[PDB]
Amino acid sequence: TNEAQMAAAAALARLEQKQSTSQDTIRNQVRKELQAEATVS
Amino acid sequence: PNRLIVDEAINEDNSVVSLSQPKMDELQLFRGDTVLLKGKKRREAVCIVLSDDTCSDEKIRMNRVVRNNLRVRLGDVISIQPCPDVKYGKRIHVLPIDDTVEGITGNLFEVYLKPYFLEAYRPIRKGDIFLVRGGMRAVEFKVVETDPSPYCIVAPDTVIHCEGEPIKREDEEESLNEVGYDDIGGCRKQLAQIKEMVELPLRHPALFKAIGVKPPRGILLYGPPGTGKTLIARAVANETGAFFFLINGPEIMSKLAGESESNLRKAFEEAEKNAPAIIFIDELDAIAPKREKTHGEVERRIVSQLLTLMDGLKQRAHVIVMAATNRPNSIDPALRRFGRFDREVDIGIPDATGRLEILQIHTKNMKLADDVDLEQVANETHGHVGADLAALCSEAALQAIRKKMDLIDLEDETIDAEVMNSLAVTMDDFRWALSQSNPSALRETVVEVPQVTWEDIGGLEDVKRELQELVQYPVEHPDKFLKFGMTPSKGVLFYGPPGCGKTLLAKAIANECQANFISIKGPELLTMWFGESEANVREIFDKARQAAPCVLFFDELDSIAKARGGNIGDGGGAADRVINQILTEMDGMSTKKNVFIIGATNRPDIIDPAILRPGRLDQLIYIPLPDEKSRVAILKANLRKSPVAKDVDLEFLAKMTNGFSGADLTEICQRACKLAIRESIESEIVPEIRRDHFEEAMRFARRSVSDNDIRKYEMFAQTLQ
Amino acid sequence: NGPEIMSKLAGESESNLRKAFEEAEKNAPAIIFIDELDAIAPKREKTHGEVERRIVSQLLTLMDGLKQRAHVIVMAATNRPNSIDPALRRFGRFDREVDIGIPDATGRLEILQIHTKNMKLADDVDLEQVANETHGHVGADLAALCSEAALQAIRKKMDLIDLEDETIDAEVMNSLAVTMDDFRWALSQSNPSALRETVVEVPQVTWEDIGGLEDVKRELQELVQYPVEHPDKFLKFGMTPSKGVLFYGPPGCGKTLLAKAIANECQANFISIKGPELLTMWFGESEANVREIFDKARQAAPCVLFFDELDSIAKARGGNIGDGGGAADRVINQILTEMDGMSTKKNVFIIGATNRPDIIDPAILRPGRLDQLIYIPLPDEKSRVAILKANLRKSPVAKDVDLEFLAKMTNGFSGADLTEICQRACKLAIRESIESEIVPEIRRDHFEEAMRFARRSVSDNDIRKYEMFAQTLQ
Ligand SMILES: Nc1ncnc2c1ncn2[C@@H]1O[C@H](COP(=O)(O)OP(=O)(O)O)[C@@H](O)[C@H]1O
Ligand SMILES: Nc1ncnc2c1ncn2[C@@H]1O[C@H](COP(=O)(O)OP(=O)(O)O)[C@@H](O)[C@H]1O
Ligand SMILES: Nc1ncnc2c1ncn2[C@@H]1O[C@H](COP(=O)(O)OP(=O)(O)O)[C@@H](O)[C@H]1O
Repeated sequence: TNEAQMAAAAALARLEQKQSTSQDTIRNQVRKELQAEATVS
Repeated sequence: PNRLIVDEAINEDNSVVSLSQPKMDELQLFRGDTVLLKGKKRREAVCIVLSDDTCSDEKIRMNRVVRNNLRVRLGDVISIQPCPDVKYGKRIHVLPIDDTVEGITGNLFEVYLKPYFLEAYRPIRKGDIFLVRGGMRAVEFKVVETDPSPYCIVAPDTVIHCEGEPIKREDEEESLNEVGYDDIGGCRKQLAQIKEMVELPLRHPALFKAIGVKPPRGILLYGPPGTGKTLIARAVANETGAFFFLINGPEIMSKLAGESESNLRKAFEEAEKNAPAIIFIDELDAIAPKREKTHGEVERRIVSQLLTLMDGLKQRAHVIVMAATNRPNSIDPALRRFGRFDREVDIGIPDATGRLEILQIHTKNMKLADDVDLEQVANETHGHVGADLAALCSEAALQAIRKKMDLIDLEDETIDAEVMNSLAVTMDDFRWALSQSNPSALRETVVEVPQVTWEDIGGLEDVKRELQELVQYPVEHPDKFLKFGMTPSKGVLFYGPPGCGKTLLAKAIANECQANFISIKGPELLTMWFGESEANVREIFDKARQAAPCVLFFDELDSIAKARGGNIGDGGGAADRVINQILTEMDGMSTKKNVFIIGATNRPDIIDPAILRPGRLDQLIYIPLPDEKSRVAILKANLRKSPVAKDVDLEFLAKMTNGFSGADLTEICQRACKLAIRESIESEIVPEIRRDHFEEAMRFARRSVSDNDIRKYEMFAQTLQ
Repeated sequence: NGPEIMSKLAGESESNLRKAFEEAEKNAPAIIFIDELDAIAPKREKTHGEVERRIVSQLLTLMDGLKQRAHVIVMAATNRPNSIDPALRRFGRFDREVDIGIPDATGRLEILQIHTKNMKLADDVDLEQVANETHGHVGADLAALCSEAALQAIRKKMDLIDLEDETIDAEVMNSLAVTMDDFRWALSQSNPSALRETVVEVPQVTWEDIGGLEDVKRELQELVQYPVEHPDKFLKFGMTPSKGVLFYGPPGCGKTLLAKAIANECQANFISIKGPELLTMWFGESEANVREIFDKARQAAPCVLFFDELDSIAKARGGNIGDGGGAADRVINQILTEMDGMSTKKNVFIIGATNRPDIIDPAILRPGRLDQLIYIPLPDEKSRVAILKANLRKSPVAKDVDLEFLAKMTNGFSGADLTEICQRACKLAIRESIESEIVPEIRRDHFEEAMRFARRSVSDNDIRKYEMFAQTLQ
């Protein structure tokens, strides 16, 4: 029925949002720059 | 009819179960419909049914929250029926359980229940217990009043009341924060294997009483400390309901003669009285060390006492004894004879995926900031075990708590729920903890399914296909091998210059086949010979048999020949104790165990020819330095993860790097990437790698293989025709 | 059993052991069984404690007391007959012994049939396939295999019908069959406990599996069969039968199959000793294991004890260079000793094989040892064809395959090299057949391609040495 399908849509949104590369190069480069600035001072 | 076997779920949601479509058609329900579940002792629950490609037809997948309310355990069977007449509720009353409301005050409804029900549209039933996680606490609540009955869906426009003291947990229900299978991260395969061995004897003892089959009566677990050996043993007892008895070597050994034997006997007598029961003996090598390795009468006696108590398990109905050790061969071999501890499971060390799973498990309650990346941590935490990853999560939590909450709260045991929920852990707190922690298992070899795929290898197109023919075809098309009387090869040896991708070739086929990759290095073969520990060869091949499907890779096969002198040596051959034991194990290994052996060497001219005889590594593949088209392919493969400027001429670079190996082309790409990153970081105090970064990298990169080494390898390959 | 006695305190272990004998007498006739005997009465050199020595002496006196305890027989089980106090084997006591060993393929099939008597099997189940695949398994492993195969089937159906009660409806078990996929699955999960143990059995190699060498086949019949088929004629003519033969010649010409085939025809237990085993004994200075090997041969009689790669140790020492010494070593010396002391009527025949007779102690050729010599050269034209036909006897072969043409080209090839050609052609036919689904027989093109990758393993420098040696022997 319709109230059950709305309950299913809410459960699917919760599960998919929680359960669901150039970013790791960017993070590692920023971390290396912050460590170099911490060693020069 | 309409009876389904209770098993674990992938979907963690408190109102979701998963069925395979054939059962949804027979039950005349659709994806998203609400159903009622009927368990034991007149207990029911309401949930939404979804579907996936992992649930089997005979099973219904649910989480712990649903099983607890139905008073059922994994392996039981419940009834399912649709209820399309479910409507929205009007007013409900939900109260927390005292078992979790300790050290906390404030408006629990606004912090926990309201976020939990807001736009959630969750089906509930009177008496339902559900867990809400947040603020580094897990609080469970009970539904005590509903205007509609017995079940309804709670819509955002309904009234939710929460007035009264926390409710004391009833004896007919268990706390949802107790240790279960969902608390175990890596080694999921091992946990499944154990569950199959123990769940049925304990959950349905009647079947073993009536059916002429023997249950397992003892499982030995082994691996480094902190990997979950004791966590599994307890989690199994909690999930099946068997009484858990804890024993440990050093405590029993600390007792006086006669006291150690009496205490060990009592544990077995109590287990029978409390059957079904599980007896877990930790540090088995300490309570029962090899008798031939000790001098004491008490140590020889306690081994005899344990051996007789293990044999008595044929009379002590429904009692299973488990044990944990660091090394499977550090205990008296009598314990592993037929009967007694006739089963064992290799826990080992979690891999990169398992380490992430462990971090996710120990952050269930933690509020993480958007900058937190646990996958990056799991890849950096090489050599860490669950004990270390749990420390990282707790230490990162403490750092966030001290930065914010310790400037808000008093030095006391009670904190407002809103203050706890306002505290989120940032990536800096995880990085700090990572610098403080030190891996407890960094030297041990880690066996895992590799993430290397065929797209990661530049060149060698015919070798990639050849490995698929050697590894996959014997089991994908077995009727053709039988039809033509072909004996599949058990392995292949690679030879040629270093740094051409030999490691990727073995990993890539293991990846596609979803098989564990076992990497044995020269230093291990050298240790076995020099340390007079050739029995470790059996450990290696047994690891492959237990890790199957797997690829058993023996690197630096020349290390044994070199140990005998290599270039000079005595006047004899390459035969020695270690290689003879290795060859023996190869001959006794069947291809039907899903184990394929790959070898490699950089000095094929000194390999004991026995390894190339039929039944061993009879096939030879030459891996030269990459050619012109392959070197370009290697450069392109390494740059798939970063934007590359249009001014970069990869063919020009490949034409210059004529003597470079794949490993050297990778350094060029990685160095050019680092140079581009350096510029990017400075610009914020760039979006792509520029030609200047590759040309600068070329000033530092060198070929690892000399021209004389290339001629040596080419002449050898030519000699073989 | 060992642990039951060893777990008891001083004075309790001796009293309990004595009571066991007293009960057997009171209830005579009676049988006492002592399991894990080596745990109670280990070889004396393995223990020095006062308590352990006394309990061993108590067992020895109780065994001697069986002269008065009428109708009482004591049996004991150990893993190795030489791991126990040798005094137990004195006249009387435990002087008689029986080697149980491990089952062969026939025994394993019988065990599987026994432990499935109560089991419902599907029409696809074939326990002969299992018995042949379960190499290295013992009866306890086959029993576990049957249990695991049933348990998989039980979980699939018993839980599906939700039969949760204290009793099982007979109809449910009546319709619950264990399939061949359930046995094959269990075989993947099981792990043999005797994988590293020595396997001794009557070989399945037949003479039809060996191409060529018709005169060698007849010679082996005279050397192995006649001494026991006509023992009265050997006495009549004063003939002393040969106790063994040494094979020499190029490698890969069937030296091993010849020893197995005669063991098969004679239904004798075949014991296979390979180079790595001879090297292991040499490297570890454990040549005493040679006497154990010959003792097993005596226990297994009638038997054929085959020592392959006799030159493995001489080669390991340098073969062509090495030191300035002779061909004698720790292991071959014990082998020579055991042959010299072997009884003619024990029905034990020794076969050796070497690839370099010039580095084998010539003393091995004296009467009573490997006094006969058979030369096994590279197969000739008709034999190479016969070898190809034998190697392909298990596969479909197209009519366009000219086996005589292939044999004429492979003039310098050994039987081992002809097999590689056959297997290469099979692999090519397999790859071609599989591709046609993305063929029914091996085509000439598959053999012609194999000819471009196969090579002779024995070069002309070795064949000339082999022929010149054979000529020297006249
Ligand atoms: N495989 C694993 N998965 C999840 N958590 C684990 C794992 N191994 C260890 N842990 C965690 O690390 C800790 C181990 O402590 P304990 O249970 O005493 O085990 P040990 O036997 O290593 O001392 C626990 O907090 C446990 O949750
Ligand atoms: N053909 C190739 N394609 C892509 N990368 C390669 C190739 N050959 C080597 N590499 C890179 O070089 C590194 C070293 O490779 P490996 O096979 O481990 O060399 P080694 O001979 O030292 O074992 C790998 O991590 C891989 O990234
Ligand atoms: N006369 C022959 N007939 C059939 N096959 C043969 C013959 N000679 C050798 N072979 C093949 O060569 C392989 C090696 O034979 P074997 O006698 O084991 O060699 P070796 O005794 O030198 O180790 C066998 O598997 C067999 O298939």
